[PDB]
Amino acid sequence: MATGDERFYAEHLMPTLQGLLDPESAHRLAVRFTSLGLLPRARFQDSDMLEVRVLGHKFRNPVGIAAGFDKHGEAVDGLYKMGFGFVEIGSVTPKPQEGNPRPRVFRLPEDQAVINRYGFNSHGLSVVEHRLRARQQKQAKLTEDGLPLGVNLGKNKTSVDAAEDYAEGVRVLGPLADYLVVNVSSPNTAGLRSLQGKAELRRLLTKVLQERDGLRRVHRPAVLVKIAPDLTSQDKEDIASVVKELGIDGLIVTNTTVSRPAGLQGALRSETGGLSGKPLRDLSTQTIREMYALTQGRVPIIGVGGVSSGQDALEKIRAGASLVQLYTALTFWGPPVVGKVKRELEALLKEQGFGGVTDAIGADHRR
Ligand SMILES: Cc1cc2nc3c(=O)[nH]c(=O)nc-3n(C[C@H](O)[C@H](O)[C@H](O)COP(=O)(O)O)c2cc1C
Ligand SMILES: CC(C)=CCC/C(C)=C/CC/C(C)=C/Cc1c(O)c2ccccc2oc1=O
Ligand SMILES: O=C(O)c1cc(=O)[nH]c(=O)[nH]1
Repeated sequence: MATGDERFYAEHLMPTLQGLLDPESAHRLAVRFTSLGLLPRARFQDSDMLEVRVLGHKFRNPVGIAAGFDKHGEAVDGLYKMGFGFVEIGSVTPKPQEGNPRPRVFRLPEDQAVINRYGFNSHGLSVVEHRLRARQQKQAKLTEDGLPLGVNLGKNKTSVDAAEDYAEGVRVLGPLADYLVVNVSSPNTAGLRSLQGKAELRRLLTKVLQERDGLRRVHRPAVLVKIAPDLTSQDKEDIASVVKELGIDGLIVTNTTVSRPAGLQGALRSETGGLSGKPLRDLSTQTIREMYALTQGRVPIIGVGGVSSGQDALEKIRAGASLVQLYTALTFWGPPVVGKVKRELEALLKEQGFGGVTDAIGADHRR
């Protein structure tokens, strides 16, 4: 019966509507429909096995919506209604900006992948601040109930001082967030990924952390850094070193890839931008695995990239992720994928002898 509307969405509704609508229009409609609560509430009730305690919070389940789906904080409540254990909004830039010219998003259905080059289209900090303020106390209760909120920060295209952009984000949205993400891994703003370099990252994160530490206790979020899947071994070593040196609270692993893996079939494979979905999956999992080992398992990781099944989620958890996110799978399978991942993950945890998600975190490293 759950499998179910899964089949209807996956085999008929989503393919048909994707046939009618370009991906950007489709995404806007999805955000709209989700924000209005037009989707029926998720039948799957989260078992205690799926609960995770990390980043100073309880997470009712470990499956979140990745940044980029709700860039401007318009659909947070509808996303919880869809069954996500946590919601991340953004990336948000300090000033509003339009992003790159169209077209800028492409489906690769034969690869179960997407390529995007949005370039941080953002309503800006002020608009998002007011949107989150309008439901701040509702979010306080949701968080207390095991449904935390993350806010992902970006920087403006024309900004001279990257660190000041991130600092402003901490000041404006830090007080409304359970965790903040310093997104230094978008492939679609020139020079951004260079902020992952050791010296630049250290300077940037020192400032971010100083700003965060200046917030009142009740409004003091955890700070995570979101990294690329395309880093050298040296880059990864350096990130791990800075993270430990500064006491960064966690990592989001990974953003989209600028690589184009051998075997892509989609007609649009050579479009510029970040690739997401299935071709990113194991590249992301391996990056999680490496970051977990480099941080001695002491630094919480949110694993993201190509998750569309319980198996995909559990592989990332066993590689070292405390939580996972998805986006691209939602675009192909629709809302039922959320319950699907959770049900399959629970079943696999039981089959592999885990008491719950927490027991599985980093399990591959202890074999
Ligand atoms: C259309 C689109 C827009 C995105 N926008 C953002 C963003 O603004 N900030 C960010 O940190 N990641 C962004 N991402 C990356 C996702 O958060 C995620 O890291 C990546 O897509 C891998 O997950 P997936 O394979 O489940 O989509 C975006 C991805 C897509 C497909
Ligand atoms: C939240 C969700 C996936 C569906 C909500 C309800 C609804 C009526 C969706 C209708 C149409 C549709 C084409 C959604 C898929 C979709 C994309 O194809 C898409 C492609 C690239 C990047 C982001 C995208 O966002 C989407 O939601
Ligand atoms: O806005 C975008 O282009 C974007 C940002 C980001 O962090 N990742 C991505 O794939 N796209």
